[PDB]
Amino acid sequence: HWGYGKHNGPEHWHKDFPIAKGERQSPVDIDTHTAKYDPSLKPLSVSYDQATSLRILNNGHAFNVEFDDSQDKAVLKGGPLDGTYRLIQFHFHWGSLDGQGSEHTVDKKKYAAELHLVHWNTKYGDFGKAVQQPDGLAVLGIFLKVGSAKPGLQKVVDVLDSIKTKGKSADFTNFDPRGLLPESLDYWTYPGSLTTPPLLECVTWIVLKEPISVSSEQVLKFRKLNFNGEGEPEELMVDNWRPAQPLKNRQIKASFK
Ligand SMILES: NS(=O)(=O)c1ccc(C(=O)N2CCCN(Cc3ccccc3)CC2)cc1
Ligand SMILES: [Zn+2]
Repeated sequence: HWGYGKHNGPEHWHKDFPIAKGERQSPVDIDTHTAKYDPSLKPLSVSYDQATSLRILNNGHAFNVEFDDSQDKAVLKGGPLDGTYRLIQFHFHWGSLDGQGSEHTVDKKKYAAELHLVHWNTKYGDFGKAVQQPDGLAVLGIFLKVGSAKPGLQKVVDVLDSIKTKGKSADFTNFDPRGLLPESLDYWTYPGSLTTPPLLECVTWIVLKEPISVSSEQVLKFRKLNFNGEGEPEELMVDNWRPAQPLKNRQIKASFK
């Protein structure tokens, strides 16, 4: 099965997922000097006041915080998007060391981690249909640097002990994803893909310019999670990031000067 090890990591994925070498793969390096300011891009509309978190799951590659996406409760609109995208889950990618862990890079700079808030286009009715469309998903990406603690992350950090191993889940109600956002919603946007198999080319990527700060202790707790199932040999869940992929025939647009 695919993963992040020497034998099943990102350089292997193309053998089961040939779209790995496709024309719109993610993540990418964001060259801040070559990104073009698009004054036609709208402010992002992040409407998370009615968000309903349900559960947190260790899926063997990350943990997902899942949301009730059966009504317009937590939606992303505006920016480069046409129509209404519902929040279904967020998860993170992180490193074994503070100098690596993000999937996107900014002028080749790696951040300690990256948050992905995953949303699907309501005109396609469900997430399974949306991932089959070139405009099916909108993923809001937010960089994490190590510094001050992020208070709004701590409820996530404190439950991870209960989902240490693959297939473990825990109730995770009344979590407010607004506490994970930076002050600025300035962004870069480009068309891309899922960053894990099946690597579908269904994502409008929206990557915030402003990172959030998390403490060394918060990201240390991410690194105590396991890729393996209970009773299987312990392999720390670290370095669950795909490296930057070729930009090919794509332009990254900036919402800001
Ligand atoms: N890193 S990320 O780019 O933000 C990101 C990567 C993967 C997902 C994701 O949802 N998965 C797990 C589920 C399977 N689906 C596809 C599917 C194929 C057949 C029936 C149903 C769904 C896509 C991969 C989401 C976001
Ligand atoms: Zn992701």
